[PDB]
Amino acid sequence: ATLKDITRRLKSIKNIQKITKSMKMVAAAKYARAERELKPARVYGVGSLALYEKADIKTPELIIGVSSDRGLCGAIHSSVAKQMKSEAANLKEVKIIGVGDKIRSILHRTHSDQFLVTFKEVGRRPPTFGDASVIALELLNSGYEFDEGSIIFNRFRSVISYKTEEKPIFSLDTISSAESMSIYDDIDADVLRNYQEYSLANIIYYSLKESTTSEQSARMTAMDNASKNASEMIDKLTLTFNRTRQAVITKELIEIISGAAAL
Amino acid sequence: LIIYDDLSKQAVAYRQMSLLLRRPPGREAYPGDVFYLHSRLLERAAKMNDAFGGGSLTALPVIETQAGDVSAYIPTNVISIT
Repeated sequence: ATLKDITRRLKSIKNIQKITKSMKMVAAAKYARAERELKPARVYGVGSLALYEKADIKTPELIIGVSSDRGLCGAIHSSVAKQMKSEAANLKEVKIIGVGDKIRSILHRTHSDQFLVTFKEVGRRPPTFGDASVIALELLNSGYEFDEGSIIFNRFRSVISYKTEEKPIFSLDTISSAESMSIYDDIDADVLRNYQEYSLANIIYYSLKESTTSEQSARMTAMDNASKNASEMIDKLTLTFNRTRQAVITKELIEIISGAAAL
Repeated sequence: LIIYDDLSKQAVAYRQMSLLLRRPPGREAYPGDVFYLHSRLLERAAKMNDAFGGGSLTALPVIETQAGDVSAYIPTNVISIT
């Protein structure tokens, strides 16, 4: 421990304490907006799936990861990547789509050749149905007529709690017509080709609206922890400095007096 | 090849003697020539030419540091010699 070293770490933790403090505030505004924009978007998602739950849909014989770009949000990108790699080995042909750069980097090296499309700038600007539609367009423009898929995302619960959730997407138009669909009448083969396409854009948007609410909340959290872990570390080293300042003055003085009291 | 295990303990011994000889202390209560103490010794370990015998004396002195501080006064004082 030295006066040069001590103050260097005090100079830099008073940085982190503040840098982290504003990153809590930045995320705190983005949470409060994402919490309001989720309130309707939930009802929207509720009404979107209210058909696949009321009438059972199976498949006789596509993985979508939803997170963001900006990290430091605790364990948002890492919780969905765990449940993606869980199904990457458990299954059958598996083709992956990752929304948010932090899926192209966290679970890439392992499944580098199993990529279909990648999406950036997620979590910078609050998501829209317009963003979900670009996700819907690119999926249907690719020559991958998928049998069945599942979308994995972070569902919001509260300021601190969230859970990684799967939702199966029966978006194969060949799978749209099952024995449970025989209950329904007055349908076209190519009117489901319209409905299935749109109900896909809904659930993508819903998962995206849940994610950016669950993401900014735990970044607000992680940074409120980190800024007040630095607040504690400042208050700890500062009085460690005083110890070492007073002791250096005292010790430099004994060193003189000892030399004066020998002549 | 001579090993001094260790020279820091010799310093404590030298500090004892010098202070007991009523000779004033310097930095860290060690006498003012605490550098001269080891430098004198460690210079004698050397490599002689063929004209003087061809022989040699190697030195591996040992220093104990507290809490990993090599930048400390006595450690650097010996580093500055070897």
